[PDB]
Amino acid sequence: SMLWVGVVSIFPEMFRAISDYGITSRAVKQGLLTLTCWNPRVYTEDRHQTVDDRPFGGGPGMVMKIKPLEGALADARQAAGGRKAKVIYLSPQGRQLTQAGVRELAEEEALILIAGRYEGIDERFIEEHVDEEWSIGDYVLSGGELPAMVLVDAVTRLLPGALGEDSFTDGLLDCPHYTRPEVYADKRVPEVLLSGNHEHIRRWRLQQALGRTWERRADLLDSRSLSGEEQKLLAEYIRQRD
Amino acid sequence: SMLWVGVVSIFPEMFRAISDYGITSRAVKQGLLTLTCWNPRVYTEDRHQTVDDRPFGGGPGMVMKIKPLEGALADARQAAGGRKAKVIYLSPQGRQLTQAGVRELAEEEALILIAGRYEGIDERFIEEHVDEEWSIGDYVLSGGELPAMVLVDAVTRLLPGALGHADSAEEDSFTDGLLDCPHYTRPEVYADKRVPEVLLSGNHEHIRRWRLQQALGRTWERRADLLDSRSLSGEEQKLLAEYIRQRD
Ligand SMILES: Nc1ncnc2c1ncn2[C@@H]1O[C@H](C[C@@H](N)CC[C@H](N)C(=O)O)[C@@H](O)[C@H]1O
Ligand SMILES: Nc1ncnc2c1ncn2[C@@H]1O[C@H](C[C@@H](N)CC[C@H](N)C(=O)O)[C@@H](O)[C@H]1O
Repeated sequence: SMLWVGVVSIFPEMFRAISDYGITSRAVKQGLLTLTCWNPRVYTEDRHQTVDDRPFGGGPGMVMKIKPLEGALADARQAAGGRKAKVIYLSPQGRQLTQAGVRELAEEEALILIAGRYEGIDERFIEEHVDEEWSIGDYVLSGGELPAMVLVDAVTRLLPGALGEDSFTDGLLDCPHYTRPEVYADKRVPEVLLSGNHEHIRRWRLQQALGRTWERRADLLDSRSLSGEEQKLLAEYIRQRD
Repeated sequence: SMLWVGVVSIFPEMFRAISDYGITSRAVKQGLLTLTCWNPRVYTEDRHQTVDDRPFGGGPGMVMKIKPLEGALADARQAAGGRKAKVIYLSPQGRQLTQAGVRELAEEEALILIAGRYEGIDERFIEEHVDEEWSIGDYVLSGGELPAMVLVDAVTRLLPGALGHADSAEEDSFTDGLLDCPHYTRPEVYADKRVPEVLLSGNHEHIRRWRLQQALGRTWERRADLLDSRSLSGEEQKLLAEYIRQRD
């Protein structure tokens, strides 16, 4: 009800990974998320339910047939009802998904996600019916199923009351985490977390985040508008390190 | 056999998405891929102890204990045999996954992936047992299961004979620092849009030049950042300069 998601995929059973597990499964139960699949294989003319077709110009692999995708997409737009649905094609050619992109995506009421397969889908189908293209990263997968689930998972986290700051909220990585025992195999939990002083635990965590962000991902800080307080904790972290 | 994968996750049965469907399922059946799961909840002190416990220092959430993770890792290591195993924690604080990262990981004999849940895993588990932290992108997911699946699918595509006649790893996006070209299939005309004439009647050299130009132009248009890293030849410069001028 909060967000309606329709997935066009030839492996709808893969979506059990999000329908049966975690925040996405909980969001469905809580009525915040509606999840549906539209299998191009159901929209075929032949006895073996063929969705691929050879490519023009030669080259290796196969390409997805326009008609079976169009078939599955038409029914999905119909099932969206009167919701303003954004048609996304999962692709390595798309806008790289980042937390800022996830927030944008979380404002939508309806999403139709097209999961490609093989060498990909016909460019004319993209030109005709695809509102936007999104990539989950600079690597190549065998289908759009895992990317579509990554996108759904990330967005659902921002759905009010689904969870029950993050690693990319305010261009800063996350702090380390400690739990029982107090000491495990001669390795002990930092004293600052054993003390009970909220301001001291916040100060340390915020420094440890700034510290890891500068160590591993200095690029996330160039974009960042670091405060006078954050500029002191990062400086302290840098100079007090071997 | 070619690659052995062990996943450490509180949701082992979530991995049916890769073990039962697509290329990863075919690779498992063809003997190219071994895929095993290892629930940390089976290695706790006693049945009354959960995988998680309260976080030291307060704050919202729970944190995965070290002993259950240590137990599943130890058992997963034993099962790998005499294969040299690389131990990966999926984390957004890790090394950003890229096609080149995928090529490196494809050369590994064994991988043990650690999918974390909750708020995070205890920092002392990482310090003592993790060989590398890998991120799938600059966004936060609820668990490491989808990132672990993304990694296995990407790597499996590069195993000899895993793609068949469906696709080719030699011709992808990011392999040579460029995005892929558009793809076209039957019919020659659809929605008052005709397949580019070069694909319908051109020779191999014309098709190659059009495919390279498209890959360059699409890279220039959507991902200019990729061109900053990867230099262009005289031919590529001329194919690109011409793409740019003929855009509309
Ligand atoms: N990194 C990714 N980001 C979003 N979707 C992806 C990504 N990798 C693969 N896909 C999906 O997987 C499908 C099949 C891919 N093997 C085709 C990729 C295409 N030949 C290319 O190199 O760009 C694509 O049609 C996409 O739907
Ligand atoms: N972008 C990602 N790339 C690789 N793994 C991820 C990514 N996002 C989340 N994870 C996994 O999801 C697990 C736990 C999540 N609740 C992440 C929230 C956690 N507080 C954090 O900011 O890292 C992490 O331990 C990782 O295993």
